[PDB]
Amino acid sequence: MEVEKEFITDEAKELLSKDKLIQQAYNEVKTSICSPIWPATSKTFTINNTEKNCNGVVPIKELCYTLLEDTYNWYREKPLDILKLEKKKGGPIDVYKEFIENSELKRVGMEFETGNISSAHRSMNKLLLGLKHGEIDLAIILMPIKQLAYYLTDRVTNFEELEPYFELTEGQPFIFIGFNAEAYNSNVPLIPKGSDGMSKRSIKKWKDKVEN
Amino acid sequence: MEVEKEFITDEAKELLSKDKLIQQAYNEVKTSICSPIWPATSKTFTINNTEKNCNGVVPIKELCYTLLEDTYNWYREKPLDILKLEKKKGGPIDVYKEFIENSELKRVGMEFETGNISSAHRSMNKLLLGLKHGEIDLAIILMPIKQLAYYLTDRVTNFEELEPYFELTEGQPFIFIGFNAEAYNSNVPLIPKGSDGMSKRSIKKWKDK
DNA sequence: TGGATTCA
DNA sequence: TGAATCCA
Repeated sequence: MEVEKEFITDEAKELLSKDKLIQQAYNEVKTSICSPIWPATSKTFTINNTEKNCNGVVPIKELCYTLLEDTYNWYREKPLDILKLEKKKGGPIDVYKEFIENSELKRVGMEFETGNISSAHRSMNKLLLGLKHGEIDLAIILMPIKQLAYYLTDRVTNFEELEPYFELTEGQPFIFIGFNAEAYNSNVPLIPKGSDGMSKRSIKKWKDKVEN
Repeated sequence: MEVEKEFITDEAKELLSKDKLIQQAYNEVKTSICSPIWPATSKTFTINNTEKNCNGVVPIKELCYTLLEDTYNWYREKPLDILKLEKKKGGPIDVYKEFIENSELKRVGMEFETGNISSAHRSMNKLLLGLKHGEIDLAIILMPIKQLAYYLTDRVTNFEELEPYFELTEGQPFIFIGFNAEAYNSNVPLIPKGSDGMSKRSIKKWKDK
């Protein structure tokens, strides 16, 4: 996969240049979203473009999150965590990385949007409140760009659709990343739809192919 | 209907105290959300409380917007307006009031939330972007409070659910209003569910002016 | 399109 | 409470 669009607030540009551990976290997110390949035996990501909305997107999110957790030591909130935390402000931020950059504890929060545009507004606001409350020091949102979203689940959020609203994050360190497949064609399998599309074992096998 | 909860940003408080026409627009919204009665023969609003999620809420919004346009001259975006005004912003602000004052044109925009909490976040951000772009000078959001929402459509946005996020509006003139029924009991019919569980005719009859 | 409803 | 289907 490739990162074809990206927006970084001035505050995040500043933070990234002066904070090595925050920059490292950002680089790990970039590596995790660019790592996906398809088919699993390929070295690039080709999306099946047979017809509109023919592929699922959650499996890609699952792969991205597992890579961050298993390979880069990020923490992904588990169902048991979500159950005990979400009572007042909704579920917690999907995944994050934490580190003591001595004198203080810092955290980078990230969310991969696989829902509709309204859910993306909620995700951006969840991250913004986290920044305002000092719970995270940098927020990152990942989304497929429009060209790719055309072949993903109906009504899924795409980079360009949330873009008019990126300015609501000015003043805070926020980064939006838009990804795309390296190729489009009908000679590859469809990414399974439903959240159950790929089991917890298929994701592991795929991750294994991605890493070696 | 009654207003039981309300949050007004410091900037909105300031604006309301110094701008009479903006204060008037705000008073019209409050009057319009307090106007609803139920059943149509009562002077009060009693919501049927016999079963969780048993009533619709869209009809209340329909009534509220109609009162603002009809009685107070607000403008509510029509299907044809929405059809031509959408690119990457996601549809115009539901209703607004415009007026000339002190060498500048001012507008107040409002949205009544009848969708799920994610849609309320989108609505708040729509309004915030309008404020930031200078297209409106005051934003207002109406929502039923949690007690009432229990008896309205499953998953509808309620005041307390969005409240933790009101602070994302500080620095901008924004107002959030939480409304409630005056009474709860079984001796009233259910409010129909859906964009038209209650016809345009019925809403016309269901006035209270 | 959005609103609603029901199944997973 | 997200996903997919269906109609006011």
